[PDB]
Amino acid sequence: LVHVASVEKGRSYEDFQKVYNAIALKLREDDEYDNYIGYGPVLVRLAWHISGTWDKHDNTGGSYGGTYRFKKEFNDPSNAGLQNGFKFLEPIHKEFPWISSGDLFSLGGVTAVQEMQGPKIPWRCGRVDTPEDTTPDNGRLPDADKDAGYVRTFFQRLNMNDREVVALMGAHALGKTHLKNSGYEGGGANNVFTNEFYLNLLNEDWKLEKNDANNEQWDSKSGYMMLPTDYSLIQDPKYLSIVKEYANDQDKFFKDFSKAFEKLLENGITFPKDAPSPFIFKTLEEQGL
Ligand code: HEM
Repeated sequence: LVHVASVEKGRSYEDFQKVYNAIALKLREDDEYDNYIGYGPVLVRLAWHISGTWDKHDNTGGSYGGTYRFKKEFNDPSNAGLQNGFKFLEPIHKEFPWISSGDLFSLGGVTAVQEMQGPKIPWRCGRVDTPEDTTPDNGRLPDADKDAGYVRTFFQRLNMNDREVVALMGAHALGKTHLKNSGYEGGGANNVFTNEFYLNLLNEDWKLEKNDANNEQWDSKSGYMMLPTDYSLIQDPKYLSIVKEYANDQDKFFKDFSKAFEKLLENGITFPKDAPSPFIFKTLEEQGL
């Protein structure tokens, strides 16, 4: 099973920058979503969920085939809430219908990260829409009620090591949980990409509680929350060391997240030797827009 990247016919960096810009301008404009968090976090979650179906063992799933557009994956219980991201990107696809679904979903996550003042994330084009029978079955995305050993084992399937896992989880600085989506009670939320997830873990006074959906989560007096899987990053001594490293080095966290997030988004894709180099998109700010 090989998924070869194929550049959308006649497209180059500037075509993709125009798509990035449309997404970025829309992120700026539609600012009321989710109590004024905006769509940035759900777009990052969308990019992760369409990528996180990958299985290194047989090369099924992953971002390549754009399969989230099909009902089986769209309706995965693990994807509840992501419809909001799909709806946001719909008009962008309508404006730029030449771009593949996988390229659009992944670029939405890159654009969101960068527009939320996160690291630059190099991004490659050439995901190709594959047919409905290529859609992975539900059940490949991770459970939140689990411990550090679950986390570690889970991410082996995505070929992620401890550092990559801890860096990727730093995206939980963004946005929040919603009881109605995931059975987790949301806490304090932000829409700026920083290393604060790690700072929160280390500095807050956490108490384990059971929420109204009967799920356990860690809650701080300050109004913050952590999933059991988030909290597992300070219970495991290998993960804890990395948490401390990122809490104490913003630049290191940015550079590690960038690498890990690009890898996540590219898992399963074979890039021909003469494929274009990765694109680094300018933010709206850098363009004076
Ligand atoms: C053990 C792995 C993970 C688990 C169990 C997990 C679980 C969750 C859960 C339960 C939610 C709340 C969904 C809702 O109620 O709306 C959430 C939201 C989110 N997740 Fe994760 N996640 C994991 C890894 C990641 C990774 C690797 C990324 C990105 C790199 C990510 C980015 C986000 C974002 C940005 C949101 C917020 C969505 C919003 O505000 O609407 N997650 N995740």
